[PDB]
Amino acid sequence: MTEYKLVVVGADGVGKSALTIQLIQNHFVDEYDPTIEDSYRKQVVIDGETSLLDILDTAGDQYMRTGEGFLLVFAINNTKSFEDIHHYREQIKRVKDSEDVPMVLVGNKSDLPSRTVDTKQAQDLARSYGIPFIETSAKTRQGVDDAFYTLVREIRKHKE
Amino acid sequence: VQLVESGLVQPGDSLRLSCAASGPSLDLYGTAWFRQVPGKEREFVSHIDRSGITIYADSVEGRFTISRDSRTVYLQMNTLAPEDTAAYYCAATRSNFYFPREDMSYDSWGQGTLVT
Ligand SMILES: Nc1nc2c(ncn2[C@@H]2O[C@H](COP(=O)(O)OP(=O)(O)NP(=O)(O)O)[C@@H](O)[C@H]2O)c(=O)[nH]1
Ligand SMILES: [Mg+2]
Repeated sequence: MTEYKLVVVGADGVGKSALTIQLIQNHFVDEYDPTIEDSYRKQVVIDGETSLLDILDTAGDQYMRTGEGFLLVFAINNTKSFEDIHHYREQIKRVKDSEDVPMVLVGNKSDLPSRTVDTKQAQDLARSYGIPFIETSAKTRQGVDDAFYTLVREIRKHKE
Repeated sequence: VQLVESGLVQPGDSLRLSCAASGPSLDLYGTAWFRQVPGKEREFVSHIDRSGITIYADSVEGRFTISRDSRTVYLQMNTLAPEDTAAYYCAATRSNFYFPREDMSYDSWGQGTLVT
């Protein structure tokens, strides 16, 4: 079947592992445990077609050249994580020597009340790149399916 | 959508199960077979997606064959062993994003069939 290489990127503690674990395990992992590099391979049905999903959960260059699609993650209560976004985007495009890389912007921890980044700012930044913006919460599962689904669709469109 | 399913057999013998569907937009549905040993967890058996791609559990890989009438899904069971005695269920979903081996992905289910 068709195989999709997805890479989840973002600053330390934005919820890269929590989002990945909520997606494929259906539970919220409320614990501190920073990542070096974890990967998961699962079969999933997208728009009626079974495909292989490869998800690389990264730490906050060989994975940027391997990946076919990137989930750019920030935390709504972490301003520095939002500022890092344009840097991750620029690194991926430089590594892949391309300005045609499937990407999705993700604003995580939406369930929290202590936001420091206005959602309007994330929507305008995503629109400036021509990429989708999804508000997510790895705790409530809000937008989690939408974020991974939207990115698989973008990789598939690029593959055809 | 509504699902309708179609007994005792010797080790090494064959049997066919059928899952008949009825309702709106039957062509958008992917169908899975699950089975359950009494007192145990429900386990994935095989699935045919909306586009016709088949997948199987490693335990039945090559032994069983799922197929579909271009309105019924079939589960062809051959070379049966004691470990295949279970209650068999078909399940279906028109979801555009789901993990096919997870029972929580399916909102429509057959009544079950007992295989010994
Ligand atoms: N309330 C809430 N907490 C979340 C959410 N996502 C992650 N967290 C919490 O934030 C912390 C860090 O999440 P984690 O997934 O480990 O972060 P990471 O991006 O993978 N970090 P690293 O780069 O170190 O691997 C954990 O305590 C986790 O439970 C969310 O959507 N809401
Ligand atoms: Mg992590």
